[PDB]
Amino acid sequence: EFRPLTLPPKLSLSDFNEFIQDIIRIVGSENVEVISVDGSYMKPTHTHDPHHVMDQDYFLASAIVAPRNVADVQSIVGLANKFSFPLWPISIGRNSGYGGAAPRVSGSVVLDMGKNMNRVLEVNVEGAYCVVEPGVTYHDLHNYLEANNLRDKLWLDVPDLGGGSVLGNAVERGVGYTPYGDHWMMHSGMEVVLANGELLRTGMGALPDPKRPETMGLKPEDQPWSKIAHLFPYGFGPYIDGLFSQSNMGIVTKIGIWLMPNPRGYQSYLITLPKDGDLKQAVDIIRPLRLGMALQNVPTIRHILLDAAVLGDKRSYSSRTEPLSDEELDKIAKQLNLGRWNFYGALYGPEPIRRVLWETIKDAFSAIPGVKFYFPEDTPENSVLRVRDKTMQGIPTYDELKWIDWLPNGAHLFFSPIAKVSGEDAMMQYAVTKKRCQEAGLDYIGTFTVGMREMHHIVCIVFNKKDLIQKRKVQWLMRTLIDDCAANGWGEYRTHLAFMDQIMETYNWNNSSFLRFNEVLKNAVDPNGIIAPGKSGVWPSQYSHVTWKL
Amino acid sequence: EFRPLTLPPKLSLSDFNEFIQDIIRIVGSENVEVISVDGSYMKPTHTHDPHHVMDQDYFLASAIVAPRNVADVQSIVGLANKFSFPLWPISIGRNSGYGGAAPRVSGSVVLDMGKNMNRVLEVNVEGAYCVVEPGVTYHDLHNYLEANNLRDKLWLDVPDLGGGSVLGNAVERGVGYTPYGDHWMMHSGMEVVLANGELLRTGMGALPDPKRPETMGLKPEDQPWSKIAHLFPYGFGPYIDGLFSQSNMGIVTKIGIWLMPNPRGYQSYLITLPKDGDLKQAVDIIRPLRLGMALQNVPTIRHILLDAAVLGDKRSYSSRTEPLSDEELDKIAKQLNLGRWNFYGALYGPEPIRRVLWETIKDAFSAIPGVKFYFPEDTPENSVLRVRDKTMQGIPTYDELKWIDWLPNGAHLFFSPIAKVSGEDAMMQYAVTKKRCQEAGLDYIGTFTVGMREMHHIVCIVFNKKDLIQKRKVQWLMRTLIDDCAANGWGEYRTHLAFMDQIMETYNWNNSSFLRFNEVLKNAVDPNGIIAPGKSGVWPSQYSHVTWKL
Ligand SMILES: *Cc1cc2c(cc1C)nc1c(=O)[nH]c(=O)nc-1n2C[C@H](O)[C@H](O)[C@H](O)COP(=O)(O)OP(=O)(O)OC[C@H]1O[C@@H](n2cnc3c(N)ncnc32)[C@H](O)[C@@H]1O
Ligand SMILES: *Cc1cc2c(cc1C)nc1c(=O)[nH]c(=O)nc-1n2C[C@H](O)[C@H](O)[C@H](O)COP(=O)(O)OP(=O)(O)OC[C@H]1O[C@@H](n2cnc3c(N)ncnc32)[C@H](O)[C@@H]1O
Repeated sequence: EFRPLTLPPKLSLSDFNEFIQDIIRIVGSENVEVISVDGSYMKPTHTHDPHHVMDQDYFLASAIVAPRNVADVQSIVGLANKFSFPLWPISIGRNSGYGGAAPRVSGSVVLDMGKNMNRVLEVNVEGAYCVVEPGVTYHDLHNYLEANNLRDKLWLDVPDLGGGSVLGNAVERGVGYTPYGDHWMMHSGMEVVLANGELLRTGMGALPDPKRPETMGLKPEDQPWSKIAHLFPYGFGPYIDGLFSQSNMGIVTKIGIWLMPNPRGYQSYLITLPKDGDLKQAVDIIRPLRLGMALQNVPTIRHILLDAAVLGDKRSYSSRTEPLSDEELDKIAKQLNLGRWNFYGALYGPEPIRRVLWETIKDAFSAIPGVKFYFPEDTPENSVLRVRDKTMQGIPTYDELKWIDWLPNGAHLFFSPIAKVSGEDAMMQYAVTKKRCQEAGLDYIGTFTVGMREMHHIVCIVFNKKDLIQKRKVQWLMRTLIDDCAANGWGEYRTHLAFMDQIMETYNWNNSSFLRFNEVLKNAVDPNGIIAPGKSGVWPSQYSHVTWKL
Repeated sequence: EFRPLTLPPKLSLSDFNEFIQDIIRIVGSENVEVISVDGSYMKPTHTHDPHHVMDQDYFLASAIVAPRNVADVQSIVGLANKFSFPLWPISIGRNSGYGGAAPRVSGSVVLDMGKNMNRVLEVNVEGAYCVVEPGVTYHDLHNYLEANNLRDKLWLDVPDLGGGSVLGNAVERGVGYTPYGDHWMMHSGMEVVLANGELLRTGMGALPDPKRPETMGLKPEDQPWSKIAHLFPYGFGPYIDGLFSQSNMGIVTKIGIWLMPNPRGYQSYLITLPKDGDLKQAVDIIRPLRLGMALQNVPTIRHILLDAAVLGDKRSYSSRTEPLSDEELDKIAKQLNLGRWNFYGALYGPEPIRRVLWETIKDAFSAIPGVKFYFPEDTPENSVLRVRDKTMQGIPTYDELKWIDWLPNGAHLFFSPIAKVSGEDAMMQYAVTKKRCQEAGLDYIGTFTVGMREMHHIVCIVFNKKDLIQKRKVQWLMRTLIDDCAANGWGEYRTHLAFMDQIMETYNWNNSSFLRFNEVLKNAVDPNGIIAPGKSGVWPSQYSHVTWKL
């Protein structure tokens, strides 16, 4: 196809068609589309940001390309170094709240790694891990398990939805909610195509499997892995693995993730917390439970509006256009038998042990006035505890999608600072956020999710994507909240295309020593900057900062 | 001082003198010794390899230098860049059986980081962490916790001995024996002097502590960290920390290590395994128990000669020159009250739960006939268990040095493959190791240390460092094992100065794509090639491969 709306920097129309006619010859026309529509979560777009805060077409691909397999990725990489052509690798492109499939640089080719690169490559019961291609969704992998009666043996650990890419999520360093919720920390042995085109495997993945007749003549891509490949991440040497999470250093083609054995008993729970103010003592209490492992998973602390928004949109509680007052929030709490904060978690293992831990956790929380404890059976059909009772055991679900529709054209954008596991710090941070949402006309919505020693605080910004005045207010909200949080010792863990540069500029200790170091490595491996220029605000040297930053 | 024993490559004598005059001028003449002696473990040699498998003076320093503070590191680096003078950064130098403090490239300035950079910088109780400089040992920190009453609230994690660097050990990805035994994974927020001289902190170390009056005009090195610095490793962006473990990518000046809160309950134990081949069902029993937090820490499976060696030299069990037969080990077993294999563990937490786990564990090893269960109290006062009763509760000893004296002028060399947590694989690794050991005329000595999904097989080669015939036999044994294990799908996790090249040549999947990518990164951040040339087989372009490899 001949004429995209946007060409990549320094590229000509003739060169673009050669590239595209070229690419078609490899992957066949059915896997190539030139752009000359927001889509849904169940069928994501691949051209731009579906939950746009900037114009609908601010981050826009010149085309999408689905490689059939690894060779194609190498084949594509080579043409991009030929023509000097931004690539933007995705697995599924469900990164809503963070850009979705959109490419940081417009005119980039969107590499839809998920469409054909699809296979649950392994599920090893004794080693209690799996191996996975870009397109294996949580749900997918969930299904794979049931078709082979393995659900009786190995559990998944899932994010708040079913559709993300197991490995896509994992290199974004995302988070689920069983003991295996640190997703990045559960990988071992990844395969990568480099900016140069050469195929790499990490850690023990570098120790090749010994030779035998059955595997002779196999192109690298298709070779099996040695025994320890997905068991021990470290390998030998400089441990480069992290170089591929939240960076633009390779295109990940496969990853191994550790899976949890059926623990032999499971029980989830909802402790409700009556006052807004109860955040402080609640978090304080959490600290030792977490740190001494009364708290087994990533439990979460939910603001009333999140749960509520899962239950019905805003027009369903008040035809107010402005934020909900501190009093209506009490009404809605009491309406749904919920607290002003709500604590969700679970218990793993045999009856005898669950009991002791749950009693400890029951005891500790009883210090908070008005606390109430609920198992899943104690709640209405539609409850969040019921939904989460499946999440904390690795069942994929989609009920939590609705909180997006809090507003007539709901789109979410995540502002994601980290917080000490201390009440004082949590209150200070929340206060900063709440003040600011308020100035912007927005309901404050958020979870804190509980790290061992930190807390991911996900301010869930929902806005109406057809409202210009609001979008702008969202853009003023985010930018403001970044600076505020930095002026108080708080960086964010993960962001959106439009915020990557500012956020990085927040991590500027010693005159931006971290970024500089990062640029050096980036130019070294990517001589012609063709891989995802601009991710995490890391720019190859041919991308002028003045021209390309926000 | 004027005329050294070995000069670094390509450097004139004149140059060495203007160089070391400059370093004497910066650090004072008492922080510079020029070489023109083996010592022991407690006054560790800084010049060479105390457990030499090669000639004593093979791996040798030209000078040792002891920087007083961070800025001397910056000046020594600027100068080494100026002169093209390789540096060997050490922390304490107790890396015995991996080279000790010897430089890989003879002629280097050994950089004694630990002599003066020494402070326990912080101990944070609610965050449950510490920051540490290179010169803090395991003992050092332990005395810091005792003289501040902190043993009550926080526990350490120690290897077999107490002299090792907390930070040194950690960047080696070394292993200890509580739930916090994966030393490197417990790190967060590290300081590094880059090869070009610039100071860098990683993770949320890159988030600057917000300006306040008391910290104004402080040299960057002396500055506080922001609050999440040492609670969440990831920060934002590509996750670069692992580029500074088992790499030559920089000199580490500060590291945060997580500390485990007092659990509220403790108890070690020993399970004795009568037959040599009982290793097989043991590992098989440990598998599901490790993966399921009945086994919370890192327990060890010890060979009978490992404990025998702690209680008396070889000359005291046999007057034989050849290795011990099967029967004479059964003899030394029934003697000491031990098995052929011995499993050392510990339960952590409040009694109710300890109780239950321990019944599961006892009950699981009972499928092995002749099994026997001991608490520390049930054993001889000089027992290994009473030594490990301390190691698995954060208390250092020095008792385990005794096994190095299994032969006359004792020296150890570690062969450290990784195995599956399966008895089949473990037997197979054992039988492959046992075969070659006999050929070399050496007794087999070892432990498997039980990672979650992996086992570190530490083959404890002891040899007479004053026996030319046998040291050669050991070199042969080493080089053959590496190869044998590789042909069997096993790689080593860490090794000695003389075997770095071979082991890395072992990880040659897809024509050494791992090394090549590593080399690219090295030449990028270290143009002149001065930080630790040759570490892990990663050579800068100025070091010919033909000239330097082994
Ligand atoms: C809308 C929303 C989002 C959400 C959530 C709840 C709602 C209602 N709850 C989340 C939570 O539980 N935990 C979490 O980590 N994220 C949560 N989100 C956000 C989002 O839905 C999920 O994280 C989702 O998993 C992310 O989408 P996906 O997994 O599909 O990832 P992607 O869209 O394909 O791409 C993310 C980035 O990853 C990098 N990437 C992906 N593939 C490659 C390859 N192989 N090579 C190099 N880089 C790759 C890209 O940078 C990409 O943009
Ligand atoms: C003989 C012995 C050794 C031993 C052991 C039992 C016996 C009887 N059991 C161990 C175990 O339980 N677990 C373990 O990790 N090690 C065990 N050892 C081996 C060794 O003695 C110890 O691990 C020891 O703690 C290591 O020595 P040390 O801590 O003093 O480290 P180092 O000599 O200073 O240097 C180690 C390597 O790391 C790099 N390094 C060190 N500092 C820096 C800085 N600051 N910057 C960059 N790199 C650094 C160097 O490359 C050096 O080679």
